Amino acid sequence: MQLFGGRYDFEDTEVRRSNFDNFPQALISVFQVLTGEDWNSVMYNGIM
Amino acid sequence: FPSAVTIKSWVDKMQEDLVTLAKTASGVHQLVDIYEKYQDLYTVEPNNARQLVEIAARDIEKLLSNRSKALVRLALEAEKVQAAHQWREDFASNEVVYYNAKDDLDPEKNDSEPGSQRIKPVFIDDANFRRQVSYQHAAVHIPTDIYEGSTIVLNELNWTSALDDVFKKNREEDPSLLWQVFGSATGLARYYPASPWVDNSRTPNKIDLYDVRRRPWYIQGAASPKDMLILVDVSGSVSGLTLKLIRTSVSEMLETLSDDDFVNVASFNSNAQDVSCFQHLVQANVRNKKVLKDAVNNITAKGITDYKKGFSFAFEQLLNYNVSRANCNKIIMLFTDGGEERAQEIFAKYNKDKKVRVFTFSVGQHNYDRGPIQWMACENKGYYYEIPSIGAIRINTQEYLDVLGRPMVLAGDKAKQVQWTNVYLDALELGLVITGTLPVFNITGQFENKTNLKNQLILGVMGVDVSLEDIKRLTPRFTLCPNGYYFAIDPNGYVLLHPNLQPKPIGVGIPTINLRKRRPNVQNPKSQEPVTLDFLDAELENDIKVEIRNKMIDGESGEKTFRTLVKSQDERYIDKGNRTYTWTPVNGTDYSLALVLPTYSFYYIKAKIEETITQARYSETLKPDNFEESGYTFLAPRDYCSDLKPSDNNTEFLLNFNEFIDRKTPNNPSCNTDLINRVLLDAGFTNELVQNYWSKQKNIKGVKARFVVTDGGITRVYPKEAGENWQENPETYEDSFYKRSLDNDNYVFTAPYFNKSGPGAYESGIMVSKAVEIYIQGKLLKPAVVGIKIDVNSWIENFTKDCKRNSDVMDCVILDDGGFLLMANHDDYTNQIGRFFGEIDPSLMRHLVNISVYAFNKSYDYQSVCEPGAASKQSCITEQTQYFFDNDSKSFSGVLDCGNCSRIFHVEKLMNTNLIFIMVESKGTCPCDTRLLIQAEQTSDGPDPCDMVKQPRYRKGPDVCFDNNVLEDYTDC
Ligand SMILES: *[C@@H]1O[C@H](CO)[C@@H](O[C@@H]2O[C@H](CO)[C@@H](O)[C@H](O[C@@H]3O[C@H](CO)[C@@H](O)[C@H](O)[C@H]3NC(C)=O)[C@H]2NC(C)=O)[C@H](O)[C@H]1NC(C)=O
Ligand SMILES: *[C@@H]1O[C@H](CO)[C@@H](O[C@@H]2O[C@H](CO)[C@@H](O[C@@H]3O[C@H](CO)[C@@H](O)[C@H](O)[C@@H]3O)[C@H](O)[C@H]2NC(C)=O)[C@H](O)[C@H]1NC(C)=O
Ligand SMILES: *[C@@H]1O[C@H](CO)[C@@H](O[C@@H]2O[C@H](CO)[C@@H](O[C@@H]3O[C@H](CO)[C@@H](O)[C@H](O)[C@@H]3O)[C@H](O)[C@H]2NC(C)=O)[C@H](O)[C@H]1NC(C)=O
Ligand SMILES: *[C@@H]1O[C@H](CO)[C@@H](O[C@@H]2O[C@H](CO)[C@@H](O)[C@H](O)[C@H]2NC(C)=O)[C@H](O)[C@H]1NC(C)=O
Ligand SMILES: *[C@@H]1O[C@H](CO)[C@@H](O[C@@H]2O[C@H](CO)[C@@H](O)[C@H](O)[C@H]2NC(C)=O)[C@H](O)[C@H]1NC(C)=O
Ligand SMILES: *[C@@H]1O[C@H](CO)[C@@H](O)[C@H](O)[C@H]1NC(C)=O
Ligand SMILES: *[C@@H]1O[C@H](CO)[C@@H](O)[C@H](O)[C@H]1NC(C)=O
Ligand SMILES: *[C@@H]1O[C@H](CO)[C@@H](O)[C@H](O)[C@H]1NC(C)=O
Ligand SMILES: [Ca+2]
Repeated sequence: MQLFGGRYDFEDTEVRRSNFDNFPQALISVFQVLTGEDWNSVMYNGIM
Repeated sequence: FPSAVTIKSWVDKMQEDLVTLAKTASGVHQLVDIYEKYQDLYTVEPNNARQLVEIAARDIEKLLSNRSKALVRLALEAEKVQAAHQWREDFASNEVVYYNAKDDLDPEKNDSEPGSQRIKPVFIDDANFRRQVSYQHAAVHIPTDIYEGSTIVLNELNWTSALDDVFKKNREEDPSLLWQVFGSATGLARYYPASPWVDNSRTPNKIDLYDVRRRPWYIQGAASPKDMLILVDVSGSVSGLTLKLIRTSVSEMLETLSDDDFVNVASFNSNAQDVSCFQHLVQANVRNKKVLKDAVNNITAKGITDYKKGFSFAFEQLLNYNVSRANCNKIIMLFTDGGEERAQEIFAKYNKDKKVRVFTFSVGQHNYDRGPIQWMACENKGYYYEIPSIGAIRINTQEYLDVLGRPMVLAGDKAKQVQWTNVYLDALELGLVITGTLPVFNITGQFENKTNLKNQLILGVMGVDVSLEDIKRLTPRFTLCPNGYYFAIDPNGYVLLHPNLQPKPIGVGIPTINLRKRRPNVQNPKSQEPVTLDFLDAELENDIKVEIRNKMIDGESGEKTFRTLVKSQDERYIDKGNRTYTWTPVNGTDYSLALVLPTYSFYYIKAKIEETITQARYSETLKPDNFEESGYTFLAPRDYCSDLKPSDNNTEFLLNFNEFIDRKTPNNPSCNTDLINRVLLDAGFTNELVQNYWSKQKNIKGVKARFVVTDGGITRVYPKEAGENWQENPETYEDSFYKRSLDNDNYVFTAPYFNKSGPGAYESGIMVSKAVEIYIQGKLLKPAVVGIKIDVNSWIENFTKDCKRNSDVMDCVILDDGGFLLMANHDDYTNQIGRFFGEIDPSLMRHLVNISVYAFNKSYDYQSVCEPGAASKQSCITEQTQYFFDNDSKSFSGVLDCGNCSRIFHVEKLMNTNLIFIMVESKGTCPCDTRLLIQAEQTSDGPDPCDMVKQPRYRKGPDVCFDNNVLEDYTDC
């Protein structure tokens, strides 16, 4: 939330649903990385 | 350097030489003599330009009242017809049969969607429509993203099908009527007669994105004019996908706006700035909107959201009352994503009585709260619209006219007034046209006042085109000379009818398209703007014309006579022409119509020839096998009779013209006698010249070709070898030199063009022209313009014999008014002949203007094309310079200095002609440039708008504004 919340304001039209904007959603995003499932796509959004 | 008397005496022997060559070889005094020798083949009638204007003002009244009656009946039927519609939903059981435009007409297709059944129509080809058409039914346009077969759409094609009987009753009564169309609230449009749409959906690869609701004609009759004010939320939360969406909605929202509508655009993030340079509500014409659509784009989101400073700034903007304003519907629309504050306090005072209407738009996919925004919309009798997507922008930024139309549909019959649109290009490629609109209202159960839930919307709008080629048939210019014309005007200053007005759209800015970002097959929008050229932009502006222009916006009558300068047909000359204007109002409408005449055009020739042999004898004069003793004759494509058509291949036309008089006597019971007759009389007058005068002197030495461009279209170049090089328009009322010869009382020289293609230099030569000038009973007439193409080689020999060929001491040149180079001493200059003299030695030309020898006026041509700049053609503005003598003084001596050198130039003007002779020391002795002073259509982007609108042109708005009915529902958002 401190690193990536409010920061995924891309002027694309694609949806980046595993983000850090709320605490429930941020929570959903961390558990996704812990399973390993598509964790690099979350990391690609945080680098951009 | 020779003295001023030596140049004086040496000009006078070579302006006496050119004029004697032109007075003798052309035959000015001979053609004057034979117009006066006869006196009785014709009579001389007056142009009563009080009377002519009054007569014209009434054919446009009756034309536009006849259109109006048709519009009223269609509206009545539509209202009555839909009040008896039952709203069925079983459409696979009972098919709706209609012909759908933009569908393959191939019989073997057979798609057969459920609910609907198509028509294969038969499609005769037509005139007054330049496309194949069917007169048995009306076509239907469904927009592309709208599905047809929806119950909402299927039920229009049911009830709207009773219009084809009233459609037919309008054209039976009036054959000349153009498109008749009903634009539905549903987005479905039906027009008669049926023809295939110009863009099919998927059979080519360009796809139409045309919506009836979006259309300007539909919009003006949808609702009343309006002062809007777009607020843009620029807080930090918006940045992202949502910010991207807003910039495209506002541009989209504007498309909706019209000239009668005023609009500004503000933006807030804890302070409200205004997006551009304007600060008040501006006219939202093509230009102003272009400024706002160019400042909406550069916005960056940053900062705290404040709806209190955003609506304070909005209300203050709404209350200016010093500026020119629409003063009708006052509404403010805010684009934003989510709001935590309802700003209850700002609305209490600023709009305690709800005079203003507030529309709130929530855009993008986001989680911000929408309850406060919805509340604002509900409180203010506005509406709420979401936009998540780009495909959602187009139907929500046009949909607010359903709200603004409400207090019009509660006005009853008082709201059913025909309004006529600005000229614009027709959807179907007809040409420039104006549409008269009327709104249809949804009346169901009126007898008893049973519902009214959705009875506060319009069913749609009904329109009927007038083509501008139909109005130009009520304003005949043939009796009047090429100089005379009729100009039509809005109460907005735009010109309904003008010689200068053109089909190409009026352009704004310098066009810049990026080739690195345009895909090879996606098909962007082309254009939709109206062609709003203004009267002070169709003609050179004066102060004594802004008086005339304002005086006939506020519906007055009058005349005016003054000296002003006419821009030439080609854009190279300016000639001081003493004109008279005369205006009157078209009493049915808000148009006022005027008429320009040049004193001396107050009398015309009517042909009074009726004898059997005399009309016969003059008619074989224009036979193309008989050009060996007559001269390569031409003929202007007038609409002589209805049957023989203007063809643009002139040998084609003159055969079909001259076949027509042999196969039938010129009495011709469906064809105007005077126009053909005058031509016949004229051809017996440009014959007796070519027989009894020009064929005596078969070769003059320096004379190349000899013409008589006359009134009656018949131009006669004298050898057929010369007539191949005659590159003029064969219509005599479109020739540039014809019109410059009439203004002047002296021989006129026309400079040949520089570069280009075709032979226009040594081969044809520089031409002199001169209007014929006769007096009948003390009444001035100018019937014709004689002339000569000169031989440039011979002229040089006379000129050579203190200037010598390949001279290095000093060079001398002859320049006609406008500064073009005709004759040059050096031989590196006479290769570049007909070129603007400020491009071959720009230092001298610059000085000449300073001495007061030359004057000029830069103007803007708002209808021209140019190549794009990197940042096939678009429309753009060009600035155009013309040059003209402003000082009557004959001679001008002096010296110009560049820095470290002097050059002593001597200038003398030849008497009796526009030509000027200048002697100066060789350019090579002082190596000087300044910069190259060039005279061309030069792409530019002026005038700057932000300075026009601080002192706008006078204007008059619509008298009736419908808004704020007390019994409006104001409960649906
Ligand atoms: C360049 O200068 C020459 C000589 O002035 C000029 O000449 C033609 O010159 C001859 C020389 O006498 C003229 O005779 C000739 O004019 C005609 O004949 C008599 C002369 O009095 C008169 O009827 C008329 O002047 C004229 N009419 C005729 C013969 O039909 C004169 N004209 C021509 C073209 O032969 C050139 O025109 C000068 N160069 C140009 C054309 O600028
Ligand atoms: C909208 O579509 C409906 C469905 O096609 C049209 O209703 C149809 O109207 C015609 C003439 O008004 C009816 O024909 C009549 O049929 C009766 C027998 O049912 C016969 O006695 C009459 O002499 C005449 O032939 C037709 O039946 C009727 N269909 C239904 C289902 O009622 C309607 O006319 C269309 N609306 C418009 C404005 O065109
Ligand atoms: C002109 O106004 C009338 C009402 O003043 C509009 O008619 C109304 O159209 C609605 C369309 O939603 C009809 O409601 C529908 O009812 C059917 C039952 O037949 C139901 O299945 C639908 O879910 C929907 O509720 C309604 O019947 C009808 N009202 C009346 C009084 O007839 C009409 O649409 C307006 N004209 C146009 C061209 O839109
Ligand atoms: C336009 O309508 C006006 C009236 O609104 C006409 O002005 C009338 O002109 C007639 C003679 O032509 C006078 O007898 C009347 O007195 C005038 N009206 C008034 C109220 O004074 C005008 O002639 C019409 N012009 C055209 C071109 O139709
Ligand atoms: C068009 O050119 C004429 C030149 O003949 C300009 O008229 C002169 O304008 C100056 C100021 O620029 C005045 O001092 C003179 O009194 C004017 N003379 C005449 C004869 O009118 C005219 O201003 C030019 N028009 C534009 C728009 O620049
Ligand atoms: C107007 O309508 C009448 C009646 O149909 C007709 O005689 C007249 O020619 C029409 N005028 C124009 C300009 O169409
Ligand atoms: C303009 O009017 C004056 C005064 O009537 C007249 O002398 C002059 O000839 C007119 N202008 C032209 C170019 O004829
Ligand atoms: C004439 O030239 C002088 C010196 O270059 C300049 O000051 C003046 O402005 C010029 N006159 C006009 C009418 O521009
Ligand atoms: Ca996994």
